[PDB]
Amino acid sequence: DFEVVEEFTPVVLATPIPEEVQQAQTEIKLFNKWSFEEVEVKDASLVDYVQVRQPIFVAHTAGRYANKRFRKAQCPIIERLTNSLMMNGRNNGKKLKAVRIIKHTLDIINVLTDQNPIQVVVDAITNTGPREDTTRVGGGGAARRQAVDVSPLRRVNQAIALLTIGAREAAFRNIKTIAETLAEELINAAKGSSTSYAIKKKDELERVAKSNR
Amino acid sequence: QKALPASLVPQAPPVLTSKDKITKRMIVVLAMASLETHKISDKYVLLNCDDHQGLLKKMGRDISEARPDITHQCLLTLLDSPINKAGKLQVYIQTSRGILIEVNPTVRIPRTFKRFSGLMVQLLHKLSIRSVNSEEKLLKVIKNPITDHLPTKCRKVTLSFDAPVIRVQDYIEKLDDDESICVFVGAMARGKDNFADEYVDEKVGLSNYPLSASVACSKFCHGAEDAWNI
Amino acid sequence: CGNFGFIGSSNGSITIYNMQSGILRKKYKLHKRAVTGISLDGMNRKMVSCGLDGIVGFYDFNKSTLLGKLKLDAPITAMVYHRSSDLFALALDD
Amino acid sequence: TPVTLAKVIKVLGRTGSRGGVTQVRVEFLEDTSRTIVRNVKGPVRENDILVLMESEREARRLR
Amino acid sequence: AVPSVQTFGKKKSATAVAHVKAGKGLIKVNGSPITLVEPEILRFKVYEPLLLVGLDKFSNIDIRVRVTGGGHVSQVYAIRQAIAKGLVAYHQKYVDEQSKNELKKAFTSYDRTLLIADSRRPEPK
Amino acid sequence: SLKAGERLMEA
Amino acid sequence: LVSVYDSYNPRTILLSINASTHPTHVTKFHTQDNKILATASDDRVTRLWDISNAYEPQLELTGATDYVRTLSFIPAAPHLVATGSYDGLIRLYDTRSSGSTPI
Amino acid sequence: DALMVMPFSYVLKFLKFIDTVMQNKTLLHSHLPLICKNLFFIIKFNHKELVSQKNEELKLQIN
Amino acid sequence: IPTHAPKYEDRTRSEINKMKAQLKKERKFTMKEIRKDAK
RNA sequence: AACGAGGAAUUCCUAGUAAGCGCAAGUCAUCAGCUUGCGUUGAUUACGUCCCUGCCCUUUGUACACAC
Repeated sequence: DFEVVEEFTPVVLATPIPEEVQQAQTEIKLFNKWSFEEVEVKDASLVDYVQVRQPIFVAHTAGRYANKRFRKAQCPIIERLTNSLMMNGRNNGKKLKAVRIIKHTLDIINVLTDQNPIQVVVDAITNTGPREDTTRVGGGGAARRQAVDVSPLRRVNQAIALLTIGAREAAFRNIKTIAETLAEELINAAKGSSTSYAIKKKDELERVAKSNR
Repeated sequence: QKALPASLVPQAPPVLTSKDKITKRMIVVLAMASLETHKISDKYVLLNCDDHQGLLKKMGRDISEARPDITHQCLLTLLDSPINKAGKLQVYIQTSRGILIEVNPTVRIPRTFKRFSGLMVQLLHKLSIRSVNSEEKLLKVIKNPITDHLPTKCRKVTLSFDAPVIRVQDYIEKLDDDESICVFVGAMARGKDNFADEYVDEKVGLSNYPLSASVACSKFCHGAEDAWNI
Repeated sequence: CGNFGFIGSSNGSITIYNMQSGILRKKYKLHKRAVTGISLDGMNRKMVSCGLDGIVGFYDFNKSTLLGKLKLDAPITAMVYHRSSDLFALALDD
Repeated sequence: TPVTLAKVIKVLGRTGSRGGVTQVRVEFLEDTSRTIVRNVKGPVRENDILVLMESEREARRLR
Repeated sequence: AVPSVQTFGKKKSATAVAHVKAGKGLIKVNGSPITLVEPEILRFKVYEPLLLVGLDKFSNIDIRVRVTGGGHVSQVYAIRQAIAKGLVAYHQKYVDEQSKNELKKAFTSYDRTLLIADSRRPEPK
Repeated sequence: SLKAGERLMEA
Repeated sequence: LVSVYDSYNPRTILLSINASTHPTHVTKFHTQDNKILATASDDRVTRLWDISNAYEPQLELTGATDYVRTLSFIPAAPHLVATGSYDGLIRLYDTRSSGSTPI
Repeated sequence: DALMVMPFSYVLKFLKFIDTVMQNKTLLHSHLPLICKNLFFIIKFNHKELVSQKNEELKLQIN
Repeated sequence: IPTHAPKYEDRTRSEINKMKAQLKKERKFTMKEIRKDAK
């Protein structure tokens, strides 16, 4: 029986602190409600492009992620989703609004689909990444399409854009709100149920590639 | 054995437009239509093939080309086809210049050609028209691309004479459940059928015969109702 | 690295005291008789304890796990380490 | 649909391609010997893996 | 004499002064406990040192900070910076160098911005 | 016309 | 319809599910699963929805007679549902089968 | 660039071509350097795939 | 589906608008001409 | 009577940059129908290629090895 004892005396500050807070310091968790372990990017060719080996408390660690070519890759995933979400016509420059939004979305995620928000988010992004696109031929007079392959960082970017834009246009003219419908989008994509804007557009791209290879 | 819905009174399904992008519907487009407005001095006039020949020559195009009658009868027959009385389709005009005109299924076309031409010129300038209610705009104008303006899960087919004959009833009934249909119809009088190729997934034929555009529209529409139990 | 001073008590315990400020940092409870010797490998990597119960313990010290427990036959009383080659020697009871 | 995984090895150079698409040499990931040339559209560097549908057809210049 | 160490923190144009004394074990960002820095979406971006190093290292001492300048996000980043730098400075002045070096290593493992604010200079082309 | 490498390829 | 939304927050209509058009007299959660929600409506057909899928009845359930207005679950069995129809003749169903008829 | 972008089947064809040249020995001595450079560079680039392949005819011809 | 009909082709307020536009035009013009005179 | 985010064409943009948001000053030219500063909030996507569109260049090593 081997038992280290590094904590001789009870740790009690003279500043009142939340019990949940010391639980956090026992183990880092996102927003305190969700971990990062048992959290796999279930897809190779993505495993090292969606940085989920790094624990973060709030989705706002302001960093140097757009100077070299791929610091954008090294940035964590939830930060990417938050920023692409605040990318809008009158939401430019309200990151606190974006982060509140994503926090509430993940709360809905955990309540409805019991398993784990982050795991579901990763699953959605991987299952929505397109996998073969086309580009208009030069032609020289005859315009058509040529089938080409898509690199992982592009895949992730396309997936994030499709997810958030689908969520927006869904919440666009109804009474629902963007948190609600983005939860719809992520859950639906995690199922891969062909009935979300993301998977639909992905199917269109792949099918046209298949067609006019 | 199985009860009936709490109501069964007749109630019209809501009009379909470009804002709804979910429900399966029929998308008919009139393509390459010969439609533009010129000025003679003092007033603006839409081109027609039969009546504006000195200036048609001055501009340099073809009398055989610049004919919008074709558009008029095609548009009328689509708008008064039974499928619209069932409320399930809407139409898109691809102007020769490139404009998109989305035609809401609530309009009633003026049937005489001069009135129709007045509507087309007024639309080309003001970009919209309102109704008797004037509470929702009837004829809207929208941007490239049509793909950006189409229902998400659809098909891309153009009715070309050279394409093999396939029975519209057969192909529609084979089409999947949430699979909406767009059809790119060449309205242009006579020539080549190689314009929407980048948009389309296949060319399709309905006979070993050549067709008038409106008649082809009528046939394909007919197959659509026959599939959709109307 | 001249920082860490290891005591092996007479009741199976090991205490790791930081030396510059007399503070205590770490504790190890493996053995149960007196602990007849401690060595930390020349690399700060591992640390081996030998104890009168005829038991040696291999510890990872950068981490804080128990790499291994090797129970010999005789009670162990003396132990000397060699860092250049990473091997130690034990003078037994038998 | 049998997907395949390939490893981008070395990004070609001086090749007449189109802006944004690149010729690139890929080595099959579960078969560490076969190599094919394919066209890629996003950004990419060496030594990174990728998903293929058309496990057989080699690639061409795109004028 | 009272063991005493001061440090600084600077985000966009926000100053954060941080005294660190040996005392009763508390943490006060300008006269009100750190649990009530207001943004509430960032309070943990303030805590980050507390948690990442564990508490007793703070149980020993008293940290007082005051902050000015900038705005909300900048002031939160400035406090986290000043807390972390003050902790390492105190532990390298009056307590053992092993704590110093391993604390620095823990921080630079997590995110270096807790230590060296980037003076994010403009760039030519 | 064509580019090098490809030239040798067809030849 | 049924409104399903999280307690203490009247501001969020978390989901609105549209079952058959007749009024729904009975709605309940499961007690062995937490993502399965049961409802019935005057259509005399009781519908189990999975709150992950808002659109299609996860399992329609028939065999009732007239104006179904009660149901309950069996604690031990997470697959057994009893319905109190309004003509008497309590029905007992097992979901893992076809379910068209009660057990 | 050219020898790099050349794909593997064409590598094989190129080897058979060099065989034919050696039989047309006179051209060999007329252009010894260039052939040497081409051959050594191509094999030193496609080296791993070529060794991975299995062909006794290839064995004989490289001999 | 319900259908509708499209639209296509106060004198006091009309003349007010035309005369006010005329006046604004004239005021701009006399500014510019006096200014050129002065320079 | 009008209008529900503003067609067709063309123009600008790569990091504290796009786009938001309020206070302040009025500097011998220019600016009140405004002009310039100072802050706070802070992203998306290339960072590649000469295929197209133009533009440039050079088409003789001369510099001194070893190397083509």
